Amino acid sequence: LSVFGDRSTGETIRSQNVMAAASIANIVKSSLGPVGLDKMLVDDIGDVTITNDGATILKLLEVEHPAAKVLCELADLQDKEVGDGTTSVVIIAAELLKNADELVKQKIHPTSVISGYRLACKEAVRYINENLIVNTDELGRDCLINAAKTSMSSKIIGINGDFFANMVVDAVLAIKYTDIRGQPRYPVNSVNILKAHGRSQMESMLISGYALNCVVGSQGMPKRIVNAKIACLDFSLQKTKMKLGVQVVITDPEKLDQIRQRESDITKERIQKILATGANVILTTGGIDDMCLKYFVEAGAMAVRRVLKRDLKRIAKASGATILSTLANLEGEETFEAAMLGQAEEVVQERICDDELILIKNTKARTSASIILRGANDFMCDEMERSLHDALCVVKRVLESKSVVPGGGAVEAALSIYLENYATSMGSREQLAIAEFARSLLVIPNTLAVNAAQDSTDLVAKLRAFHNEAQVNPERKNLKWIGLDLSNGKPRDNKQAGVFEPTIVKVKSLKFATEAAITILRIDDLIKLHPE
Amino acid sequence: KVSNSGITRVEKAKIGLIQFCLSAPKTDMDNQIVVSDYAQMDRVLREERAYILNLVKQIKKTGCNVLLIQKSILRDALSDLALHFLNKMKIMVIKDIEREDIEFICKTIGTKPVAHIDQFTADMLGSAELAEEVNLNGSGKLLKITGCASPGKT
Amino acid sequence: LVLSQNTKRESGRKVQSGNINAAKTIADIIRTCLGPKSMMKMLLDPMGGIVMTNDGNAILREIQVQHPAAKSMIEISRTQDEEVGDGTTSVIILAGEMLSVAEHFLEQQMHPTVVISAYRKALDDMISTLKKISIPVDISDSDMMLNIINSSITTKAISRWSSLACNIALDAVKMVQFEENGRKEIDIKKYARVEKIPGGIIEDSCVLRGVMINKDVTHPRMRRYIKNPRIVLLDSSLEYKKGESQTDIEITREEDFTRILQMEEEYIQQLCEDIIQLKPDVVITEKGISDLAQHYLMRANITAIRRVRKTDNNRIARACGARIVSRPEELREDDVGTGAGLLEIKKIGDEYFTFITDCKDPKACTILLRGASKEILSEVERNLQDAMQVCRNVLLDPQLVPGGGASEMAVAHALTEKSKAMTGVEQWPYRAVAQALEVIPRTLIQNCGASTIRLLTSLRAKHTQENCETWGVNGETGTLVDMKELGIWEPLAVKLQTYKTAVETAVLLLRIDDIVSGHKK
Repeated sequence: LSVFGDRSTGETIRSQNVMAAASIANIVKSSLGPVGLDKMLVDDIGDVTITNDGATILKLLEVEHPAAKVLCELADLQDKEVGDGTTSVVIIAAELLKNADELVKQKIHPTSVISGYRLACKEAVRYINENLIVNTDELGRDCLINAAKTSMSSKIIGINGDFFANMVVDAVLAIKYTDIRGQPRYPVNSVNILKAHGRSQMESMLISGYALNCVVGSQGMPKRIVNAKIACLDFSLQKTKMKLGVQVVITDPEKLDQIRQRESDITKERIQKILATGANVILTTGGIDDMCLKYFVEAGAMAVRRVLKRDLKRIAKASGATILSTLANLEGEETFEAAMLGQAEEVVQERICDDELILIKNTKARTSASIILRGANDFMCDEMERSLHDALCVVKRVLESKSVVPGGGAVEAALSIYLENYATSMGSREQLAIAEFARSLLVIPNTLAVNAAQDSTDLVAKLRAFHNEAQVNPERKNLKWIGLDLSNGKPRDNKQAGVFEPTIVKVKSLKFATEAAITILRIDDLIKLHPE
Repeated sequence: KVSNSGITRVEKAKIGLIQFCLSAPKTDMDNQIVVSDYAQMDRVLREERAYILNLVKQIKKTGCNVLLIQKSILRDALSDLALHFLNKMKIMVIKDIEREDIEFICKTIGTKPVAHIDQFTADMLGSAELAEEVNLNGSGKLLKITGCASPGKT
Repeated sequence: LVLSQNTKRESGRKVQSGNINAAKTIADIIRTCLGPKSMMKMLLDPMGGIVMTNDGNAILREIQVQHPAAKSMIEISRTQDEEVGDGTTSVIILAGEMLSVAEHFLEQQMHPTVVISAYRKALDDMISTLKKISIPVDISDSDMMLNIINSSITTKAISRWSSLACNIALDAVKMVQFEENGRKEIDIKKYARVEKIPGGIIEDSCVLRGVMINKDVTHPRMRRYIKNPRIVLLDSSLEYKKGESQTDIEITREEDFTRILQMEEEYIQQLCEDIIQLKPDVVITEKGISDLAQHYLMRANITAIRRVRKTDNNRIARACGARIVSRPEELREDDVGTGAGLLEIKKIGDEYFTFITDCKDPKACTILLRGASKEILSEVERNLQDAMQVCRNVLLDPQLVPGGGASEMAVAHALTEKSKAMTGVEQWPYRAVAQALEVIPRTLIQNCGASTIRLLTSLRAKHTQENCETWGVNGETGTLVDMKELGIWEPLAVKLQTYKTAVETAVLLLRIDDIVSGHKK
């Protein structure tokens, strides 16, 4: 008996939640797999956004029903953890929820289903770790290209997949980083991505260094420096304030002029101290005043203003320069040291699409990687940068975990039958949940085929037949195989075909899907409240 | 989250929690520097630098390497210049500690706070086996301090 | 309620057909605008003015849309224009017809992705073929450059002024080269300012070896005519200025007030003799100028101009080679305005202007456009923009291509050969692309007004002959003409970016399959 809203219980709300989950599934059901077809959103005012990556779609799609919000947040988390599988994980969650409900829709007690699901997830991850493929023996760049171009289909760039994979692997190997003293961690998002409409991705270029989306401050100031004198400076450049409250009171007028004089001479001497070091390149997130600009021109150095903090931090990491929030010393006097300087072979501002952007090539301290995109419109460019970010994510996963999974749905292809066999072991009722888990998880090949528009039942049956054969005659070195394809509409060996996915993708995907199913299935009543 | 750019993990760290702000001295009651003369400009600038320098130098002289600073929304918080010194001297640093958390923290890591320069002494600097910033959430970063020689009951 | 409460959705073949329809319409509304026989289009802007121009980019830029793919095409046009200047007279048309043939394979139930792969192979082969059929050309030889410009402009209103236009563009572009990049100097098209002044005739417009300032002498005394002026660029204001640090003064003795009043006067003076110590002649600033400093400079017989736009300051500096200065005490003779062949202030009629001509080796220059009225002048300057853009593209690439659709037909039969050697399902899309290319010459024909079918057949059959690839379509005769003697030539990069963006448009649109509205964020 609650004001400002009714309540729904039992079958009604269960069916409602399944209905919402199926809706969300069908929202993205058409954007997965090497024949996935991307989505696009007329926002409300024309600023459209083409994208096939599911998490982006979910974030940009307003949602009101609770369970759908749950799925959206799950997709966002998955993106924060893998990069793709938002192609997949939402579908997995929805399908598992659907079949679990179908069991419950009869009578079956939910907690039994939950326990069965938990067992299913644990069994599945164990079987995957018995199904793993190790890349260490395999050629590094080879499998990296494979995983990349595997992710590259279902995207705008899958056609140029070969070139794009080459570029991506080069960048990621160039962004090596020594971690906690025992880990070669590779930072995603460390590589810099800039979009620039114009030429095709054919002409999109990899930068053996770092690239700036900034401009030269003073037109008279030069354009290219073949020398590596690069200094960073957080400390802004203005004729300084008194900066807290310091009122200036005059009882002897004879000194106002000299006061004003040093009001700029302070910045003048700071600049001269900087330049006497011989630094020819300066960057600054803070403001840059014309006073400094003209001094720099007379010195002929390089100056950039209003640069984003992350970019300059990356600059310090690459060139080996030191981020400097100010000028100071262990002693009070403000000095500057050449040791603070970073180096790079040549720094150029260049005109791409009549917009001058600043390039930094071959920092000697630490190799950096940046990528420039070229395309027709801003829509294609930013959707492809989303794609590339996913690419770098998956390659990072591959390097971090020397372990790979055969792509194209071999995962659930094996999993369905293996869990089917394992189900009879339990003997309880929960093997019914196990079997439904398997059958639902069989959705990925179904969606693959339908988006590829051929007889899906026959492909799925052939897949299951091959895997079941792989579960007969345990001499499976010549009887264990793995694979599935779409372009020819018939099975293959993805291991030979190079269709690979990182293990963590499927692992974390199944785990999060199981958690989502547990959360939503335990629902049996919503109670609404009209707002204040 | 941390506020130092460069320090992420510290080993055998000695912890100290400090309440008084690290910035230009601003009195409880209204105050203001008057400028009327010649050397006043550089004397000021040099001397707030010297004051912050004395602060940080004493902090190091105690041997601490991990800094804890509470909220001071009423007035200046930790100044940027002091952050520069600390990062120069390689000290782990944290801003924005909620006043309600202070009792819990001092119970746990076993470290009574310090609210004036003089009382800050190696006697009170707490010690913990390890303290650093874990990285989860992809980039959602969190602080852990595992192992303390003074086992708090919390 | 489940999804978003008033967000529409649409799916599948309906969406594909709708997007194809939108693209076809976009192409159609411009198909008449291409060719030397072209039409002339004028626009009603939202806020009152009148805009008339052949250039497709502006035409589309003055279009708002509701269907999204149309907006995508709009952006595509604007990008191609930005990068190359023209071709937008053709790019969207080519993209639309590309899509129109493309859709014919959708009801073949042919899934889009394979067609996309076919398109990518098509682009690769087209690029290769065009590179095979280029002609390198000298860049120094002036009259060939003029011919190129005439070719690239004889589609818009300036055609009848071809000689003047080509001379203008060549002069402007040639003299803009910042050689400070070693042998990798770059020209820039933001120092080539364009000024529209009404009155006069097109014939009166000319290249001024310098800059144009729409300002006037501040005081009567400064001479309006000087042979060899010296120029100083003061970025800073020349007057007394706020003490930035909220300073205050508390005087007690009587003389003090008048004394501080004298002090700012003295500061102004200080700046003045600091300037005059360098024996300048011309004072320029983006900021204001004190009338007292104006007095002192007058006493030194020095011309002063106040409050000029910063870009204008930069262009003046590049004109007289001097560098801008913001500190008079730090003024250096290295920034003396040497290299001004003549300083003058004329009257265009009810308005003073500033002429700084006859520089030694001017690197900056602005073009003086003098025509009939501001809208025609705007059309003229748009055409000039396109011309000088393609000229710079040539100075980046000395490779040329025979236009008039000739290159298109070469590509056509080349892809036809590749297709008949390239059996497979993708074959049909490949030759479909080939056939879709043929429509640029077609549109040329209709805009001419000749027998499109018979002319096109004669063209294609002619171009099965390997001995000749230079056979194209004349704009006016509507007859097959080998391009060499006709001379309509174009820079390679133009047509490159053309096809390249075209197939990008194709892939981007063909991957689309669903619509979602009402994001509200």
